[PDB]
Amino acid sequence: SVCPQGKYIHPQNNSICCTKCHKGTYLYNDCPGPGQDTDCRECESGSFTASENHLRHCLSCSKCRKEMGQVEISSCTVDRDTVCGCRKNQYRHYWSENLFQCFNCSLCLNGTVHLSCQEKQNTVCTCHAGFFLRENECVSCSNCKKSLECTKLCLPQIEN
Amino acid sequence: MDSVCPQGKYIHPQNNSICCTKCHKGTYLYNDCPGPGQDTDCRECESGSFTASENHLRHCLSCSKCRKEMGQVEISSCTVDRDTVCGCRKNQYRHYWSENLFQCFNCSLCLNGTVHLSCQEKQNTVCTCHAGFFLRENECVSCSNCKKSLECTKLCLP
Ligand SMILES: [Mg+2]
Repeated sequence: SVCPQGKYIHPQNNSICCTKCHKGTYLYNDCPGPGQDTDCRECESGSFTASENHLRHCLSCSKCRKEMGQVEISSCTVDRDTVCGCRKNQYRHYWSENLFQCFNCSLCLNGTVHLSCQEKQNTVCTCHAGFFLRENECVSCSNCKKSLECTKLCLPQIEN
Repeated sequence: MDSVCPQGKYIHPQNNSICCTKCHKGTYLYNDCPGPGQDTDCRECESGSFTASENHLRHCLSCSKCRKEMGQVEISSCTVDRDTVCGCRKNQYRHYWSENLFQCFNCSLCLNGTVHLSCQEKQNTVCTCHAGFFLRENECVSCSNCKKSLECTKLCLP
């Protein structure tokens, strides 16, 4: 025994086919027989189900990582999980396959953009003569001092 | 901006004229350095938390927990500098409902059928059934099981 599309095989009796629960709800109890309803309860706050199903629990909403500078794009609803991301002018730096931190795309004031900021990489910015790139900005050489790793960048230029 | 630091150091939150060495991954910021030539007070992350990079976070990140109801299994446990890695069992594929949420499904074996593409890490086997069989419930079902309303009559004709 198999079931028609949209139905599932009863866990305790394989000769019974039950209709799946609508997204936004979860399986409270399997249907008791052919032509009888599957009992589906609405997901509690903080949980959801995005497709027709027969799960015994709704999924807990995903949480965004505030420490990584993440913001909530969309809030979690009974049939829609939380959507986490970054601001429009920010890019993502993945520390791992699914762990990303939001970083500001360099505006490159007093510099030349050689490659626009991308989804996963910062703007490629070349600061103009008299400035050096640090802390995502083009900083004036008048602030350069020993140990700031700027001495050579600030010395007269050389065509090497 | 005028006050900056060497790569590897961060600007002291109370005085931008002071730069402090960052904490290595696996540790977090206990206390900022008091000034030049003195250490930043960084301490190891406690049980269940981690930091994946050089930082100066006041708290470590909480490790992720694999979703058992989605049939997920732990591929790598969480360490002081690396979050837990979740996956599926052998002969199963991951169906991603979103970028960071996936469900484990069994790959179709395609018995009594033709495999066009083998099962992949994120998608099922592409299978079509031989004459006398019909695809349903991840398998090629014998047409002897075809019954009206099971949507298979025409597929089961000679
Ligand atoms: Mg910096």
